[PDB]
Amino acid sequence: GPKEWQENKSWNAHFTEHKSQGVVVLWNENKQQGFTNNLKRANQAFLPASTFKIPNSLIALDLGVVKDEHQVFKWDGQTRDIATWNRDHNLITAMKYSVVPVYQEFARQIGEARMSKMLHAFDYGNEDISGNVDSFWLDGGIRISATEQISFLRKLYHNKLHVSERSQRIVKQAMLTEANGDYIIRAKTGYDTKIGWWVGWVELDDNVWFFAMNMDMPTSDGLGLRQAITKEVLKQEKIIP
Amino acid sequence: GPKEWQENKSWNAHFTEHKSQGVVVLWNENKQQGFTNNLKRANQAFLPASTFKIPNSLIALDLGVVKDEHQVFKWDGQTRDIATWNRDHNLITAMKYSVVPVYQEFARQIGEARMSKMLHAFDYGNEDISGNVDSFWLDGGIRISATEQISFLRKLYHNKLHVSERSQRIVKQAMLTEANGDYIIRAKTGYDTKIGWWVGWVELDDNVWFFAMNMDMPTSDGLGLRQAITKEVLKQEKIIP
Ligand SMILES: *C(=O)N1C[C@H](NOS(=O)(=O)O)CC[C@H]1C(=O)NOCCN
Ligand SMILES: *C(=O)N1C[C@H](NOS(=O)(=O)O)CC[C@H]1C(=O)NOCCN
Ligand SMILES: [Cl-]
Repeated sequence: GPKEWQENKSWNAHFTEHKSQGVVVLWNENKQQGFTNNLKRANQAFLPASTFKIPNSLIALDLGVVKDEHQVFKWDGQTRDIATWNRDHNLITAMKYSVVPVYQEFARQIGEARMSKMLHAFDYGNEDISGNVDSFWLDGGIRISATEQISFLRKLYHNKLHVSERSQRIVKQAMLTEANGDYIIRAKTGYDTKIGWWVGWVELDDNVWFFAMNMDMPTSDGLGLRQAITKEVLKQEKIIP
Repeated sequence: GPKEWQENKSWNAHFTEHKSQGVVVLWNENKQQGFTNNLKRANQAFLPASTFKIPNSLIALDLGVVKDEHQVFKWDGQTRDIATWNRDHNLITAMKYSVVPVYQEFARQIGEARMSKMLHAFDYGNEDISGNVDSFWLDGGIRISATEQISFLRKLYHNKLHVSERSQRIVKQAMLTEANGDYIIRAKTGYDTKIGWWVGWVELDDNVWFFAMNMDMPTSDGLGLRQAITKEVLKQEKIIP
């Protein structure tokens, strides 16, 4: 019988091109088949870093910590290194600019008990929030693999997570990254100072391709490689032109 | 003091460069102020043509004629002149490719009594569904002006139409046309063999600009001018780069 998961090591060329190493995992929804350049790493667990703003957003919305995507979270007045963080934000722009202090406030409002209960209900990674309530996704005990990111994202796409359909629709709106006549990308980046992530999906007219990639990332100088390498794989597989 | 609507006739150069005649109407949501090259034409009511797939979609969803944006509507097997129509579609692709026969089926299932009641509730144009329930927006009595399109779109943007929030969120998803790091466009085209339309809005980080344009369109050869002329205006006003 056909294989649910297939390894394609030719994608390693896209990583070694940049003296890098990592994994891309693709899932073809229509075919119910997955593809990766590294089966082992596809299933190894890493800190989610800023990809955690997907579940964090869902929980904050479902609990009413965030009322809607227009509610303004005012800048606290502390000038931070990332200039786009030094202003007021809403859910859309806080996702787009990956505004850590806004999401730390969400996590504090959610609190440990409800955060843990929600991650258990989401079957999210190892479901472990050990560490600080407002930083465990960057320096605490939670871990998730690329294949587990895909599992979670497929549930979100199909409105199957254990939060309201409304919360799921709002977060999918906030994940919008790129759209044109050929495809729509909904995704989220992350970086934990050692590993970079890009997770999300590509919507086509008659199919959707889920993706989760992580790569060794010793400095922020190479962060654009997260999208660049993933797009080289998508182009090789004829998913985008 | 300042006026709700200001006339900026310099935009006429974008129509005359293409030997065209028409109107662009913009509404700055933050400032609660509008701008147009021709206030009279901005208030002239025309057949909506395919821009009617916005309210049609909302009504079909709210009544359960369309269950969700993934439900497949099978091709009826009749080969029509637009090749993209001769295939199965869902709500997303039916809007993207402006698939009239799919929307005619929605309209028949809605039926005239519910269609009329819902257009009255929407305050949509002249609310007149005279003609066939499955063609009145193409050859019947309904008429809507560019400023009336903006009024309708503003209600949709704010979830203020008299249908569920879910229906409004799904339709706004289906209107997605373009997105990048600078802007998001949600919009719908139309053409009635005499005039072409483009209506929708541009989402920025900290503002929304609604737009409605129509132009004289003797042949289908110049249909790309609907978006090109609008974008020239958006560029002149520094809304998009
Ligand atoms: C999350 O992964 N973040 C926040 C921000 N996101 O940028 S993105 O990775 O491009 O989405 C910057 C990187 C990362 C951090 O939190 N970096 O700070 C690490 C030390 N506090
Ligand atoms: C509506 O305006 N339509 C449907 C389709 N839309 O193309 S768009 O202008 O690019 O949105 C083709 C043009 C127009 C029609 O005239 N078609 O409706 C009659 C077909 N039964
Ligand atoms: Cl969207």
